[PDB]
This record gives sequence, structure tokens and C-alpha cells, in this order.
Amino acid sequence: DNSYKMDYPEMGLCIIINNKNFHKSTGMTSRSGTDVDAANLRETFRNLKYEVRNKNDLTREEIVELMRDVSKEDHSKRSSFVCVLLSHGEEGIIFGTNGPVDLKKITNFFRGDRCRSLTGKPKLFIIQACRGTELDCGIE
Amino acid sequence: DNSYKMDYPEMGLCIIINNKNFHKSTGMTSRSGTDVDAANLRETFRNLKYEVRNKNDLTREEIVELMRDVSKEDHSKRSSFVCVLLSHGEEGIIFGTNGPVDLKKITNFFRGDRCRSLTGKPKLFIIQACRGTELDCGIE
Amino acid sequence: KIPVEADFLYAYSTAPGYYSWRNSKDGSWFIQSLCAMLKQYADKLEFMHILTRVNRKVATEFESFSFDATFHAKKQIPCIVSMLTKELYFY
Amino acid sequence: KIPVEADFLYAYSTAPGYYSWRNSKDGSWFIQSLCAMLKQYADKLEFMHILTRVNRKVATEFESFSFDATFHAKKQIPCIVSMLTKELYFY
Ligand SMILES: *[C@@](=O)([C]S[C]C1=C(F)[C]=[C][C]=C1Cl)[C]([C]C([O])=O)[N]C(=O)[C]([N]C(=O)[C]C1=[C]C(/[C]=[C]/C(=O)O[C])=[C][C]=C1O[C][C])[C]([C])[C]
Ligand SMILES: *[C@@](=O)([C]S[C]C1=C(F)[C]=[C][C]=C1Cl)[C]([C]C([O])=O)[N]C(=O)[C]([N]C(=O)[C]C1=[C]C(/[C]=[C]/C(=O)O[C])=[C][C]=C1O[C][C])[C]([C])[C]
Repeated sequence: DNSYKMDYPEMGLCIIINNKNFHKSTGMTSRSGTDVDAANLRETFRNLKYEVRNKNDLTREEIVELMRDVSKEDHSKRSSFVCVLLSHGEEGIIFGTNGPVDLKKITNFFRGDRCRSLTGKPKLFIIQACRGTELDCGIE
Repeated sequence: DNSYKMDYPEMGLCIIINNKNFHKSTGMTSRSGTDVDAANLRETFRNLKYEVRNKNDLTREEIVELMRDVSKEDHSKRSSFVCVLLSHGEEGIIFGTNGPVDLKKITNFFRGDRCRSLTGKPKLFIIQACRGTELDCGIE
Repeated sequence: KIPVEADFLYAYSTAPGYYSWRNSKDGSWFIQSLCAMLKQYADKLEFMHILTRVNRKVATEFESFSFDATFHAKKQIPCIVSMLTKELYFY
Repeated sequence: KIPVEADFLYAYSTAPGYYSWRNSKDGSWFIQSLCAMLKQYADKLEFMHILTRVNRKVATEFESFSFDATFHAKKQIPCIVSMLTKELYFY
């Protein structure tokens, strides 16, 4: 009708990709607080009925796989999808605990013609990161 | 409260930038249909109470000025803002009837600390254009 | 005191990186199907709620036709970016 | 038959090109202020409507503090991109 169909047996699956400690190489500072989030989060989607699987500090070649591991999967009886990513980042780029990785390739598996069981269902991506290096000095 | 304040004496101002014929140089094809829009549009925001001013085929150095002409203006008694741009384009770039122009610089004048009378009011930008050269083959 | 880049709302005619379609007799898919919604729900719905039905009426009932192999049978899906910090109700 | 790139919804922690903030004791501004809303309106509102109050609760009640000249007194404003072609109501 107007609003999505959310009365499937399984609300979905909420994988959260908690990345915090970065390979000295990457040179990315260790994000302090990330943990407080991942918990307040896991607890949140637990109350809405999602199959939350938390993975920590995953290199770039690792988030990409999990993803193909996640796209290929019968989400048939699943009502929706949620991917929460917490890490460092640039614009369009997210960070691995070893090296920066292109966002496009990630979200792609779940594309209408690639992830067909999720087709028609809402792919809800929550990104928590640095889209650059600009500051908001604020007016008023 | 929760919803914006729209009970100001003047609903706003809806400048539409109808660009159609492009300088042979630009090499941009003449957009056929653009006109049917600009009319169905001007008529639309006329019914919602906006001061709609339609400008046609404006080069890049021309849209940018109008804009500083529009940012600098007492929108004090105005409730909101609407800029409808219809033209060719790339990603982040819109087209002039002479040369491509960076979107950032356009929208910037109306930024909270640059366009202060509009501050707190919704800057509603409607862009009608080519964010690249990709096609949606469609699944289902 | 607020974030400058706030309250800005951008309604793109397609998804990033993609082309935007146009009819030579009715004009844009995105523009006609938009005005038509503000034609019905300009005082019934909010705006994101409008902009979303606009998303469907363009993702559902619009499909390219062309004698070209490449420029034929192509779809389009709008893009609603929002920074608004409140709701909107034209009236 | 629909547009592949459709139904996708991305909620960025800030505005494009900008930095995203984080507390060392509560964590992200964006994440704490988000869960907290789904804490209250997970069954009262839609989702864009939630995501918008989340936009305010982060643009209104959060302001950086720091001994640094540059990293002090800075604001943040989330980014709600939506392709969804329908509404969402978790329940
Ligand atoms: C971003 O991931 C940083 S990306 C940096 C970057 C590169 F190193 C290389 C190429 C591109 C880029 Cl974009 C993180 C967000 C995150 O979740 O990890 N951003 C930060 O860590 C910000 N700093 C902080 O959050 C730490 C901090 C907090 C505060 C006070 C906040 C508050 O709410 O007080 C009430 C003040 C100062 C700082 O330190 C800032 C150095 C960025 C600003 C680095
Ligand atoms: C874009 O502005 C084109 S940007 C091209 C470009 C450059 F030239 C250089 C650098 C970057 C870029 Cl992105 C326009 C949108 C506009 O409003 O002007 N896109 C188009 O004009 C599209 N073509 C058409 O709309 C014409 C067309 C329509 C149809 C049928 C539609 C329908 O609804 O049928 C029921 C079929 C075929 C065509 O022709 C396609 C060549 C683009 C596809 C060019």
C-alpha cells in the first residue's frame, strides 16, 4: 500500500561493524567511545527484533567478504535489513583496521538485482563516520 | 516545536532556473520538455503561495550572481525558500548555457552564517539533472 | 546556535551517479510526478511523506522506451537528502 | 520491475565533507541521540520523522568542547539520504 510490509516472521538482521583499534600503519587514532555505542546499539535493535551480530575491528578485506557472506543468504522470511558501521572515514570511504575501503562495493551486493530476497525490502544503512575534515562553527 | 514555522506573512520565494538551449561549445543537447516542466512548476508553487521568478538559459557566470543577488535580500518576513534548477549535469556539477558549474558555491550563500534571514528556515533545493551516466535496468 | 549546513533539503532527480530521464511531451518524470503529488497532498501530508510517494510514482510507473539498445528500458529512482531539523507542512 | 538502487536508506552521521563527533564517555553524538529516539518513538512515529528529531537533538543540544583552538566549539548536523519508496513503521 503506502507503508512497507513489516509483518514477516523475522524482522530482519542487524549486523553492526564495530571498528575501533586501527593498524598503526593506517595511522588512524584508536576511537574511544565506539564501544559505548555498539552496546547501546546492540541493545536497541534487540528490542525491535533484529538478529544482531557484532563484529569488531575488521580490516578492509574482511568487511567486504562478510558482506558477500551477508548478501548471499536467504533473507526470504526476513522483513528488512540494517547495517551499522562505526569507524573512521573520508567521503565515500570507510575504514578498515588495516586500510580505507570504498563504500560503493559494500552496499552493492544488496542491490535489487544482486540481493534478490531483500528486493523490495528496505536496506537501512547507518554510517557513523568522518565525511571529511570540515567544522561547523555554528551561527545564532 | 516539532514542525517548522510557516505562518509568516510571505510563504517564501520560488526561483526556478529553466535552462534549455546550451552553447554549441558546451556541446550539451537542447533539452526538449524542460519547458513543459517550468510551466507545470510555476503553476504549482503559485498555488502554495511563493514569489516565483523564472529565469531561462543562464550561463554559469549568471546563476552564481543571481544567487548572491538572492542570498543578499531581506527574507526576514519570508517563511522559507525554494530553488528549482532544471538543466544538464554531472555529479555535484550543474550546467550553464555556456559552461558547467560547481553546485557547492551556489547553495553556499544561503548557508546559516551567510544568509542570516533565512537562518532557521528550510532551504528547499530541487535539482533536476544528470548525476552521471548510469542506467537502471530494473529487477522484478 | 546551530550548524550552518543545517535545514538544507535537496531533492535530486535520480540516484547519485545516474542519469535523469525526460519526456519530450510531458517533460521530466521526476518533475511531473512531483507537482502531481503536491497537487493532492500539499495539505494532507508532511513533505518527506510526499517526496516518498513521489519516489514510488517514479520508481514504479515510469519505464524508458527507445529504439536504442542502450537508451531503452531504463528505470530511475529519486534521491531525498535531508538536513531539516523539523517537519514541514505547507499551510 | 523496479530501480535496483531503490529502497536504499542511508543515515550519515554528519553532513558530507564534514567531521563526525564523538564523546569519550557516552560515545557518538549521532548514535546516542539516535537510539534514544527509537527509545521513545519506535512505535509512535514513522522513521524519517524519527530521523528528523534526531537531526534536531544533534544540531540543537550538542556542542564540542576542547582545549584546542581548532577542535573546540564545533557543531554537527546529520544527513538523511532516502530512496525508500514507501513509509516505515517498526511494528
Ligand atoms: C573520524 O573518524 C576522523 S577521520 C580523520 C581522517 C584522516 F585521519 C585521514 C583522512 C581523512 C579523514 Cl576524514 C572521527 C569519528 C569517529 O567516530 O571516529 N572523528 C573524530 O574522532 C573527531 N574527534 C573526536 O570525536 C574527539 C574529540 C571530542 C571533543 C568533544 C566532544 C563533545 O561532544 O564534547 C561535549 C573535542 C575534541 C576531540 O578531538 C578532536 C581532535 C574529529 C574532530 C577528529
Ligand atoms: C542529462 O542532462 C544528460 S547529462 C550528459 C552528460 C554529458 F553530456 C557530459 C558530461 C556528463 C553528463 Cl552526465 C539529461 C537530463 C535533462 O533533464 O536534461 N538526460 C537526458 O536527456 C536523458 N535522455 C532523455 O531524457 C531523452 C530520452 C527519453 C526516452 C524516453 C523516456 C520515456 O519516459 O519514455 C516513456 C528515451 C531515450 C532518450 O534518449 C536518450 C539518449 C539521458 C539518457 C541522455
